[PDB]
Amino acid sequence: GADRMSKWTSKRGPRTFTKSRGAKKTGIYTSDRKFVQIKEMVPEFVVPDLTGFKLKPYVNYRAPAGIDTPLTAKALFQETVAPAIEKDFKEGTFDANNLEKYGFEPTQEGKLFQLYPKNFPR
Amino acid sequence: TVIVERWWKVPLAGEGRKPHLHRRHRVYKLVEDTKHRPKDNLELILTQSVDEIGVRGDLVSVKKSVGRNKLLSQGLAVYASPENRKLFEEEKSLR
Amino acid sequence: DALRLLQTGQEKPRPGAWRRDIFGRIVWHKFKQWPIPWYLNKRYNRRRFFAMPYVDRFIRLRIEKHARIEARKRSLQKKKEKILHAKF
Amino acid sequence: PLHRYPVHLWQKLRLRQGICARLPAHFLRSLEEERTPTPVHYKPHGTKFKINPKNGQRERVEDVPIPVHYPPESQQGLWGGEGLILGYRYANNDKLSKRVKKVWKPQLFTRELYSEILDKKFTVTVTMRTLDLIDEAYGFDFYILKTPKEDLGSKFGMDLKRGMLLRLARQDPHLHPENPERRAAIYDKYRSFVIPEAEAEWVGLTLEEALEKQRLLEEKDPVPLFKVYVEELVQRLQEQVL
Amino acid sequence: RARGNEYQPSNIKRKHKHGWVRRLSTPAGVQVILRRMLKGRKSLSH
Amino acid sequence: YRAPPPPRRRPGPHSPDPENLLTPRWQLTPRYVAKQFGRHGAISGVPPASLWPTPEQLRELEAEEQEW
RNA sequence: AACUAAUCCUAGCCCUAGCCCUACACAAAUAUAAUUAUACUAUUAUAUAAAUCAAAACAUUUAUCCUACUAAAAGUAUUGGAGA
Ligand SMILES: [Mg+2]
Ligand SMILES: [Mg+2]
Repeated sequence: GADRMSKWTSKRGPRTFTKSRGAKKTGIYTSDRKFVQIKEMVPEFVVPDLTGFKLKPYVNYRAPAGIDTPLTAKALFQETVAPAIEKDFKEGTFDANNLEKYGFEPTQEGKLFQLYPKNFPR
Repeated sequence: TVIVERWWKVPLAGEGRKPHLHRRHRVYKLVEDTKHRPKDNLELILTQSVDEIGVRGDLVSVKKSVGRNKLLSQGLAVYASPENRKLFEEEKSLR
Repeated sequence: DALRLLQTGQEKPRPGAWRRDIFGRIVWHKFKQWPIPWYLNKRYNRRRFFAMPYVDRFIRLRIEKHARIEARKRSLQKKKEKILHAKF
Repeated sequence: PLHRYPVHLWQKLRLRQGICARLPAHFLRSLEEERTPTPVHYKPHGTKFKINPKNGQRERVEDVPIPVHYPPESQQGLWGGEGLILGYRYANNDKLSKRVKKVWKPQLFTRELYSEILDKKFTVTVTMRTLDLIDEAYGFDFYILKTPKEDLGSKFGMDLKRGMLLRLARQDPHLHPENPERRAAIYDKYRSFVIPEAEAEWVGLTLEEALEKQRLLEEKDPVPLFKVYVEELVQRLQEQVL
Repeated sequence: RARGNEYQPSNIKRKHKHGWVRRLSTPAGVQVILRRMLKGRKSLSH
Repeated sequence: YRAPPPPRRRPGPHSPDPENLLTPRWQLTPRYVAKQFGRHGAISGVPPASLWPTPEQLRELEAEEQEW
């Protein structure tokens, strides 16, 4: 006579059955049955100063919208990296080994913000 | 090894094709069991002196059990292959 | 997205792989973060990424079932065109 | 509806597409060809024609092999082509009696065998038929190298073959080191079986083992798109300077 | 005695006898799931 | 209206594709190759010498004749 | 002199022909009592299909089931409680 179709949650079942509703953990449980919160595990909101800011939620109807051009890897490379290499190549002071000079990173290890595997949230 | 034979005939299949078998073609009768055949002997050429068999370079016919367990395993003898026969005979002639 | 491509060349931020589950299907598996390597993790080892031979029959049955649905759909489109051409 | 291809051709179709296609040609040939094993449990017909006694006329004859069951334990040893025979018998040897289930089992022994090319002794489950085949081949090493896969009938045996073939192909000095004269004698004796090392690598491998091997060969971390674009720019700029 | 009441509900018993982990424990149970997937059942297990 | 062109049998020798998996097997035998020469003569391109038995085949033919 | 009712046409489906496939569906969650962000505790199909049924019972036997090109040779040679 049990309901097979409704979702299985902790409001159901006996006392000893418990599970989470999706909130992230913020601490650890030791022996002696004591909870110990960790400060670094609690998310911190980075809020900017909004004094003197000119932008608002809405825009005027008379503002012309622009043709859509999604950014691509090619476009970013040309705007930022291409000019410096071109000047150095003309001078002849360019080599493959020193690509790091132009901003290339060999590996993501050591960086606080790693691009793969991502180690930070939105 | 056990060798068996069908009781029931299997109709011919053809040149490139395979016969289709039925559950009655799974009934067998035993034609022979090889383990009961009379035993044979093994031919070997001695490489070192050994009691009551020979000294060196002489072909000997021995029971399969002895040849496989004592002579070959211990290195005292070698297989009487055509190449082994040729090498040993030449050494005997020169001696 | 553009910056990640330049520095690493990867098209996804989260690691994953193509694997076969115990039901005979091919699914993308998203990885998780662990403090220890996989060969020492007993909870992870209980998870199976292979199918045994009794699943082969069901793989064929799925393929045939998908084939029937496609045939009926194309047949219906052809019949609908007949009505339109007659009307116009 | 109907399938585009008959069912029995599905296996060949799979080998013809995907990463299976990228496998080397001659190893695909080994999987494709199927050769019937030498008779063991039945007597083959000597002739192709026989005189039927009842009507006294010439009739065609064929050889139809018995089906044999190979337990998975057989793959850990060297059975001489033998297996289990699962069948029926007639009680009292008359067709009008009851039909009874029967199984004929091979007699198995444990023996120790020595390989010159590998210079190691193994312990193996074996049949008396296997021992006789060794004698007829004039050594344990000859048996492994001469016998084809179907007659050998063991995954262990095919692994031994790969080791011997690779050892001979490379002339590896690991055999009897510090005695170059002895090593030369062994390698020369088996000079007929030498094949190129590339082929020897994939001998005896199953399809799953082959696919894992191929995947490891071509696995590569992607290339940063930063380097790729730099090469294009330098290539274009250098030509422009010319 | 009066019959008709043989179901004495217990969630621990229900999940252990007919649950997801129980079905996957044996090859016969895995084939139970495959049949219900081919039929299209909305409920594969308890 | 005007009726379409009458159906016609395709003329000339026929060489099936060996690699294709769906080509019927009987069309790939030496017997089928021999038939092409018989119907179409030299235009087939079959090397005429092939029609006769090869030396290995000849020995089998002679051996059987003596037996029976 | 009317209540209860009745009239309707298209939603889709069926059998063939043709053709392999490359469909493997944002984020997050799930093999733990599935759909619960992290260690405890390891993981693995199957020896020969049987019986009903026909033989007017039943005990050897019983097409397909247990697939290998069409047309013919031919229901011929052969097999069978020589009988179905
Ligand atoms: Mg009830
Ligand atoms: Mg009856």
